[PDB]
Amino acid sequence: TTPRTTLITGAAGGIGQALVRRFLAAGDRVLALDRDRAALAAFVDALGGAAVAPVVDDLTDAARLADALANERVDVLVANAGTAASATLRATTSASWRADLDANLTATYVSVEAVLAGMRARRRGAITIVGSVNGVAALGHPAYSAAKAGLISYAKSLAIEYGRDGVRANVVCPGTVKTPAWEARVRQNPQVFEQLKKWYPLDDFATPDDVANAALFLSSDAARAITGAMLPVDGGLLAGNRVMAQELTLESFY
Amino acid sequence: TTPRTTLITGAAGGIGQALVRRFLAAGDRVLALDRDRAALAAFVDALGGAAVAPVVDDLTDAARLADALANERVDVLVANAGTAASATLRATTSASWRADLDANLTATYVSVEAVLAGMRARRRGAITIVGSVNGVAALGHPAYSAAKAGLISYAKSLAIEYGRDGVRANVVCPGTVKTPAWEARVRQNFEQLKKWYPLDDFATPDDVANAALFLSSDAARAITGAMLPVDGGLLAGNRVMAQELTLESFY
Ligand code: NA
Repeated sequence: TTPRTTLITGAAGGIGQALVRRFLAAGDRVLALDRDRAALAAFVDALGGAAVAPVVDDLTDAARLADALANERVDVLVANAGTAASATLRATTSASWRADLDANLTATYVSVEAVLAGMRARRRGAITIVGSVNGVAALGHPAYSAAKAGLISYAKSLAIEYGRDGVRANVVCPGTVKTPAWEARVRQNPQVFEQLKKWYPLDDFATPDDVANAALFLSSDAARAITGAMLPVDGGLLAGNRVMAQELTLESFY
Repeated sequence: TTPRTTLITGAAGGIGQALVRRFLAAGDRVLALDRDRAALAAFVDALGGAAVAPVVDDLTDAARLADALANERVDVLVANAGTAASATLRATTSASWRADLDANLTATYVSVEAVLAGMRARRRGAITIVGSVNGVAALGHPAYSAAKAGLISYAKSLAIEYGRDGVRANVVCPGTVKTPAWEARVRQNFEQLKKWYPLDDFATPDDVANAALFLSSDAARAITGAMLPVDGGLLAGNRVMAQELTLESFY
């Protein structure tokens, strides 16, 4: 008789806002978590009085977060916080390597640990991690990629250990999605997006809404038998390489 | 304005019937294809006048099936036909090996080729293949498993070649499924199988159908070439071995 409660991290970012809007549309109470207080408050204002409550937290302390959530009973975690730092190993430092691991892998561990006890107590929980195709194939951003590969491992570890408690854990792996994370690259090469279309079999990129739709599905009773899964939402990117296939077959693929 | 048309193969089996019911519930006109005419007749009768039409076909002839579909505009194919013959390589013969390849891999090729040209001409199609966890990990039924691994490859080949035509191709991989036949077998005595599954329960036919429906929908319009396990966590690892390696209980 009360709304399902969903905690969504990185809520003020491009995919995060789409996640919040989609789960709100599905009838959830959404706890929108972001480290950026001003950006989060503005998004909450824009939502117009929805069933949303902001949480300002940087995902470095699970016990602090759990205490902040003491009046809530979180049924679903969408673990979406985490951005890439260095784009190549050449550009990577030990510090930026460690920082990408903390922000993209350990932040998710912290998010899970803040809500997992209640899920297990109620024998009901869905953990839906937003990963990346970079966690599966070498495409750049190497510390980020290693962290996102670790998230796939972590989802599977969660799945086998807590499935007996009715908790499911899955990873959605987006390809290129148009978010503010691309602003610097678009300013450097304004044709980056059109040059990228050739790699994608669907000749277009997933949108933030497309990612949110997959997260909603995996978080729902329509996926109650799905756990430990990696679902790419990537316009077909991980299936292969249609640009190389065209060169290999001398037939038109794109 | 007219209903989306979905072709579902192996429609009279446990998973196939759940697929037909789920897609009918979603508003589709469903073409229910099965080799067993009497089973199709019984199923159509049980559906009670829904937007369903039977197709009796054994998936050995793509042209024959395409012509049977000449007055249809199939938008979605759920390729579900195919069962396993031999349980082990010891039990397998060259003939049973080839028969499993034809029934579980080429039958899907035939099903796709019967509808793909129209999907391309209309720039709209979703191909949703029902595979198996056996196509990903070695669990027995070896020719079946090789065929099901081939289906994952075939979906990826479809995805990269026909994405430009607005056609998507994906694979749902079930583990053990609680079909009516399975329930009847279990009622004869199988609880030793639950230990392998993290969710401590098996997928139902409707669970598989829900995944097929999602992948066939606009909510998955950016998903192609994907393998989605509907397996209660079976492919994630091995919680029985994990218990022995960690000396802690996992179930
Ligand atoms: Na292939």
